[PDB]
Amino acid sequence: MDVLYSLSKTLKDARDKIVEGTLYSNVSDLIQQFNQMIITMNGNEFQTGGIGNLPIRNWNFDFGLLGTTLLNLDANYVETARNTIDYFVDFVDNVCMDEMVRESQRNGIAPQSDSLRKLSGIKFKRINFDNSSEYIENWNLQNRRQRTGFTFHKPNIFPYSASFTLNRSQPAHDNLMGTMWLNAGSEIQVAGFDYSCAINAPANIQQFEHIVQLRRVLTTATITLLPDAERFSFPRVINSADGATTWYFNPVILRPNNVEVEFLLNGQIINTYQARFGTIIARNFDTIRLSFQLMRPPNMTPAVAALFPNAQPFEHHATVGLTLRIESAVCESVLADASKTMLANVTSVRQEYAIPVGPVFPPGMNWTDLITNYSPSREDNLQRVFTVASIRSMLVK
Amino acid sequence: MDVLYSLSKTLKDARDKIVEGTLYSNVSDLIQQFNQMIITMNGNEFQTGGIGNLPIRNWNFDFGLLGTTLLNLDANYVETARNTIDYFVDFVDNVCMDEMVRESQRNGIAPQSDSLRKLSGIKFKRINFDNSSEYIENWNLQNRRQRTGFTFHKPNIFPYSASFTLNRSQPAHDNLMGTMWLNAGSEIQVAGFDYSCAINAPANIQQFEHIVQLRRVLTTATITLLPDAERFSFPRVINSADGATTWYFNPVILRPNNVEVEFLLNGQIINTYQARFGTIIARNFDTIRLSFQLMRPPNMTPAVAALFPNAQPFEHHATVGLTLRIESAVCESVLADASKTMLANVTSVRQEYAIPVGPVFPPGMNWTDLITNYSPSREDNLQRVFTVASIRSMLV
Amino acid sequence: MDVLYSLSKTLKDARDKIVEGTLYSNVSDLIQQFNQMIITMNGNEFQTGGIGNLPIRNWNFDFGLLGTTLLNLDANYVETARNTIDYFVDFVDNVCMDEMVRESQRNGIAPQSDSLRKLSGIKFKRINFDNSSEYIENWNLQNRRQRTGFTFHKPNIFPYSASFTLNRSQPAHDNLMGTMWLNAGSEIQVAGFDYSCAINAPANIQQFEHIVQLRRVLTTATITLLPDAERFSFPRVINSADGATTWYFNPVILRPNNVEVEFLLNGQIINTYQARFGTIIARNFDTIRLSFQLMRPPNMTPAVAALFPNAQPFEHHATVGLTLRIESAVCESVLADASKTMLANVTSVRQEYAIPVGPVFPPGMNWTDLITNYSPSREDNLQRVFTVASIRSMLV
Amino acid sequence: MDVLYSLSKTLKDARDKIVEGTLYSNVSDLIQQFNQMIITMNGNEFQTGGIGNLPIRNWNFDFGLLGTTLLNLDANYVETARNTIDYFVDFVDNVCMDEMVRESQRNGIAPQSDSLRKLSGIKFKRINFDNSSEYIENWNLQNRRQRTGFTFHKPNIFPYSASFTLNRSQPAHDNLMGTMWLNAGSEIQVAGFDYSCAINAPANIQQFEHIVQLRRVLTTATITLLPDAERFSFPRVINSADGATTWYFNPVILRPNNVEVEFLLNGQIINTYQARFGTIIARNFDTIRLSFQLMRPPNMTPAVAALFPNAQPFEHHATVGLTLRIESAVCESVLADASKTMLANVTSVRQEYAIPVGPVFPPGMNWTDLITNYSPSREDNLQRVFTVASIRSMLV
Amino acid sequence: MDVLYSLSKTLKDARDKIVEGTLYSNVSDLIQQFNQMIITMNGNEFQTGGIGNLPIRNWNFDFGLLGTTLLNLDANYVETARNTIDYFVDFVDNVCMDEMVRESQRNGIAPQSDSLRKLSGIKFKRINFDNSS
Amino acid sequence: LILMNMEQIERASDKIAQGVIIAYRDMQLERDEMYGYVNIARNLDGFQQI
Ligand SMILES: [Cl-]
Ligand SMILES: [Cl-]
Ligand SMILES: [Zn+2]
Ligand SMILES: [Zn+2]
Ligand SMILES: [Zn+2]
Ligand SMILES: [Zn+2]
Ligand SMILES: [Zn+2]
Repeated sequence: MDVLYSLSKTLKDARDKIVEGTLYSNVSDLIQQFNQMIITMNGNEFQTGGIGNLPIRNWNFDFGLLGTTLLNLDANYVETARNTIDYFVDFVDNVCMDEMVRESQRNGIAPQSDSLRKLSGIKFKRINFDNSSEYIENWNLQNRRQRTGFTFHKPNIFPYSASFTLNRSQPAHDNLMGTMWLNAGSEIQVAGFDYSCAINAPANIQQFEHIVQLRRVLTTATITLLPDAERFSFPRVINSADGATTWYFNPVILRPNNVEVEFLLNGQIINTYQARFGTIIARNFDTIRLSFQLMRPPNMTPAVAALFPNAQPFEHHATVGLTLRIESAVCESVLADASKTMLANVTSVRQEYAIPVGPVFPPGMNWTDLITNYSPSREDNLQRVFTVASIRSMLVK
Repeated sequence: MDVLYSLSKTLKDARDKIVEGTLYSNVSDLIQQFNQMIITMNGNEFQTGGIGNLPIRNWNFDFGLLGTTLLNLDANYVETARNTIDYFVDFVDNVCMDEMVRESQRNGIAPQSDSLRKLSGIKFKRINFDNSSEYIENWNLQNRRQRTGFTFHKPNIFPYSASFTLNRSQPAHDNLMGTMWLNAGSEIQVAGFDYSCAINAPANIQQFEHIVQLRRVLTTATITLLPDAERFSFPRVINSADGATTWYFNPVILRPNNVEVEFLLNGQIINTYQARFGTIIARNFDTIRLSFQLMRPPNMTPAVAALFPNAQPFEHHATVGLTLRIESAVCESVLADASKTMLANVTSVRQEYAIPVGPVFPPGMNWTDLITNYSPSREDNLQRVFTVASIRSMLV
Repeated sequence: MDVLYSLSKTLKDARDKIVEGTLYSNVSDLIQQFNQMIITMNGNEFQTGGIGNLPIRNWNFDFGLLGTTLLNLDANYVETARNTIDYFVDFVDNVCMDEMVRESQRNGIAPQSDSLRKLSGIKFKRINFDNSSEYIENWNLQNRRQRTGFTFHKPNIFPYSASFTLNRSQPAHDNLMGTMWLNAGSEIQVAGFDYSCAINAPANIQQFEHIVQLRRVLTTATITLLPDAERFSFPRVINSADGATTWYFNPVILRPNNVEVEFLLNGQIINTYQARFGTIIARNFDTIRLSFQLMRPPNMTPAVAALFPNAQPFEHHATVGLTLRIESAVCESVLADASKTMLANVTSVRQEYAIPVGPVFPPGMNWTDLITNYSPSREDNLQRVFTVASIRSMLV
Repeated sequence: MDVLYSLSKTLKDARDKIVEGTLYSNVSDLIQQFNQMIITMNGNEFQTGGIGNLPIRNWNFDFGLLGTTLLNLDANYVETARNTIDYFVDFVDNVCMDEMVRESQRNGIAPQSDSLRKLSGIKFKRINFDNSSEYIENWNLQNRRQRTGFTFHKPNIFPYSASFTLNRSQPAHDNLMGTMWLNAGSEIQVAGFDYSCAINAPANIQQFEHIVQLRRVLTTATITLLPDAERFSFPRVINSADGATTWYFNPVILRPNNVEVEFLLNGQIINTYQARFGTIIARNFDTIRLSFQLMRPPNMTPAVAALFPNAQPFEHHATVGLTLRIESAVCESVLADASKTMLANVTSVRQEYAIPVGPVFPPGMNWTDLITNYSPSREDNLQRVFTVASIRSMLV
Repeated sequence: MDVLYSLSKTLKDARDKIVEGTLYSNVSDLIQQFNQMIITMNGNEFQTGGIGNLPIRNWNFDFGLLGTTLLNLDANYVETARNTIDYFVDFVDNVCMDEMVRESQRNGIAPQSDSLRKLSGIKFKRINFDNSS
Repeated sequence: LILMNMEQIERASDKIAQGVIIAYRDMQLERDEMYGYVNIARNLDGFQQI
């Protein structure tokens, strides 16, 4: 991995810095690194791709070194370097693709393609130079088992789930008390509804609770909490839990009461936020507990009093929402997020060449299935393929 | 941890091999390693801590080397070696005990005692030699980000739980349909009971399902599947879910029908066994799903037909049971089992010295609470203490 | 097999002993053996895996020797050694897997994979060194036709069989005399039942006999014998022999009378225990003959006398039991057992790569079918694959 | 004993390491030890005696030394080594058998056979080398009055006893209160029964106590506790204490109440567990006290209330069980256990050669009698024969 | 601040670039900067913490310089460098944490922690290099 | 034998010392039976080693 990353880094630096007219002093160390790469790779045969529709490519390296007698780089020098760089970049792209489409249940963090296995030999370790990208840095820290960190803008931590819970219900579904939520990506929208508006409640308070368990621990998380849940604030016809019938949801939104956001780690309260809306910080947590109350307004204007009668039928149903958005976070594990393209790249390569379903990843790289059952073996394989994808993105993209 | 294990192994080898009359060639490398250990430890002061009732102990090392110029070891050599070996063994045992009674939340895999942190310095890396035991081998492999596993005979993977689910019930508890189970250690006994014997069930079949979610993945597991649960095969008086009243269970055991045992990983079926009993192999799984059916016997002799009337009262309740015993398995993580003494050693050391309850482990190192909430921090601390306990076992 | 084991053993020693800071005297012999292995393997091409979903792997060996000049091992030495060790360990694991998934009816003891066939050449015999594991030791003894020995904790010698025999029966199944048993794994639970409680039996004694013929001879066996068979001690609705109906069994457990457990070899009584319960020793046997009796209690209290009338209907059925557990034994043949993982390893490897059913083993490596028809060809193939699996478990 | 163990270890190492093609550097120290053994034994005449049917055997040692001038061992070297190894292995096996069949009241720890007494002379102490086995380690420790330790999986600590105690009884045996237990091997099943279901008991609580005294102190024991005892959960017809009559038991299982398991050392409570079942640790104990209560359920459904009337007749009898299984433990004394074969080996050797009963051991090496009256002389003789059995099992 | 940033960036470049098998020409300038930092920091005593539950920590620097290799770095070089890099990273993290938890109504832009105030002395300006973030 | 006794043989020499600590604080001269007052260091603890 470090050797493949170093190949890609050397090639990207060569493309960026070996340009017409530049001082040789601007590239001397880069030229030495490039020639070291050429020397190490010369005389070696590689084979990439025998899986799915990925073609078998055979790679031979017999290249001359770049010169060192120039004081400024001229056109012919740059063109020869570009020819060598093009061949090397094609090779690196193919090796990355071959590694991205493979998975192992045993040693998923280890190389799977034979090209990367060959690059894992001692003779190629000479190619290794600056490992400064975030993914390769995390890779090297994880190899030594140091505290890793991946920063995610809008981390894709919640598998998609649109469901509801009925605490009070009956076959007519005209007097319902419960909660409906969407946990999708980096967002949780929850809404507690009471059809009676807590008329017969103990002091006219109806308590609602929602627990979201993260499959991985998040640290240094910026989170926006907004009082209302726009997703569950319009008329809906919702299937019953068994799907036997459908019920009606005609919400009228009241502000939530005694809002309490609890960020917990291993069932211990790390952060608590009471009646606080806007941006909050959850420093280290794996569970979110949102508790909020529907409080019947003691004083109502004639229209409001007309909304909520003393008994059934209840035509307007009192609803209190909550929206939670994780804007940014840090996780010790790789995740899909809004800003990066690692998952997109891996899925695109796997779909482009019709890679058969393997024993590790879900049947098509579906992220909901992956994050739902984010097992250690899956974590290893995902980190490996994501690091390879980031390496490839330095050159192919 | 590798240096502590190396000290322990050097001392164990010295005890085993430095014996009167033995050829020096039988111990030459051992004596070289022993002298290396003495040289590396000489001039260093160590302190084993005062946590709990464990006394503060101070350790000094100013030992001379062992001779290397005899053809056969004699009594003088063995006595001289034993004098140093006793002190070193006492020091290693105290360091192991000090490390065993400590825990951390942020970094539970790192050394916790000052002695083991001092031994992790570069200056002691010379003591390190053969790391061959299963626990130290796993420790080194895991520090290398390498796939490694602990092999358990009768792994203690199931937190103790004796519970039931009533899918059909009433306040008088006389027409009940549901499941009873005990998940304990490496054993699962489950039983589906129907009081009506599926008299009014579609096709006269009642379906029961029991899912056990293992807290860690097990691999290459040998399992005994038997078609009856003797734990739920005799009359019982059982509390209700809220404990308000007690109900009566009077099983009559029928053969379970359409027995399907699925071993699943990430929700995908890895192994499936239909109507198979005896030894089965679950190669890699984290969940067990037992589906079975109570099938009303289409033909019944008069004695049988008497037991199952068309309606209530139901005095004989039809029950079908399964028993699943995990004889052996492999786990990435550490677990208590019937063969190894790591949990017992750690618990004994913590109990003897009145170690207060820490922020990681439950009080008394109780295994049910520990395995119920097997968090990553708990796993790290538990592997650390288990490795230290195995190291201590070589000498104590 | 000896060369493959030697490769695995050398690699395990390298992983456990080539560690940073260790004295070179701790590894000198190991370094010599490792360099010999490198020299022997250099310049050779191997191919593993063309069966099932096992991928085709090509192996080329071009490695430098390890240094012999350091006093203590440092980071550079360990890194070079680790790279070579990783490649060799992967090769050994793949060779073991390739050998484990193959079988032969003719020469199943001989190597099946081409890689192991190549390793059996003279040019690799130099790699061979210490063969200390029990499985390789037994392999070598078997090659010379010396007496082999495999020690098993809870040997899996009885194929699963839950059946019954009715010596007296009628269509209504209300006056039955017979036996019902479970012979599973290492346990035999057998119960003889009489519905009349030997009211008309001569001397009010009913004799029950159960003979279990082991497929292989067991020696130095420790057996727990308990008077009662709890598995057949509760009410039970049991299918008829042809499955055309079900009968009722309402046991009341009387202690067995004149218990005689004989352990027979070639039909001759090697051991015999009369009314002995607890731990007994069977030194050499291939058959277990459990003969017991239901003796009608000559003196009964009013409740007991109420259980057993003078004639039908018989609502309570007198049952005597026997439980026999083989805790440990020694066999000249390989067997599955609770403590080892050879059967699990072979079955897992065959299931993971979807190895088609061959001409030797049952589909899925079903142990009950394997031990039911434990033929010499099956024995040879099973010993081969179990030895390869033990070799593989040293590294994987 | 250490010289005999060293002979066996040298022979085992020679069998394992002296293989064709191996580097001489892999065996140099082993070859030196082997040649030293040959020199020491050469010219000595031994006789393994004719106690019982064991044949008298005469042993003469005139063997040439193994060569030291090869780079790799070849077939000539291996054959020359193997002839001597075979003869020496036969001699060691016969010496071990001679020692295992012998005992004495006075000095049972000392050698009994003439051959082992001869090997205890100083002129054989040169043979002594690595004493790494658990049994030989403990033998050397005990010869020095040091703290010994044997790790047992399922130790056979409880002598077999299926007994009952009736704290309330009468000739009819229709209103009984008491306890019945099976203490076998590592398992204690106990069950307290009340026929009246504590209708007239104070507070409707019936207290049951079971004290089991271990004949040796167990340390670092992991124990599984389970609420119910399946062995006393089915209807039985149990003989009376005098055997004059039989009474009837028809249990209905209630959960035990206020369960207290105390592990005591010299009457001092070392460990206490209240209402905890899953898995517990007893760090150091010699007595187990199981206290458990039958509590009449204050609220009953109509069926449960039907089970338990206000007065006689009592047809359903309320029973509260308890199962206690020692999975593994540590003992300073040797014990039979489910994993080792020492007891089996000694019993087999004594049975096969018709050794007459001696003053120390009970006839047939019956383990129940042995552990019931585990005297110091019995402990010494048993440790001697078990160590010899472990030595013999290294080669046979 | 610029000196603290330069320490942190020197350590980041040391972690990223001092890797086994890399050409010594890939790190020559970085090694020179790192050795200059070692020279400037050696013999200085620093204290962090003492506010809230942030522990009081004492930092001493008595490290030797990173050496040179003819062509490529080996494993020994990387471990020897990593010991020093780990200590310096711990020190920098502690200094940053000490500075983050402090505030001042007057001169809020100026360093508030004693360690950062000491790092603003002239003697440490030598450590200052590329300020590119 | 020579390797394990090297340090002892070297430290027995009367014409070479094993090092010199430059500590710019004033340290009391040790009182040694072989010298009287002597600026002798028993070990190098507390000093950077070059
Ligand atoms: Cl956005
Ligand atoms: Cl067991
Ligand atoms: Zn509904
Ligand atoms: Zn209920
Ligand atoms: Zn066992
Ligand atoms: Zn029938
Ligand atoms: Zn009685």
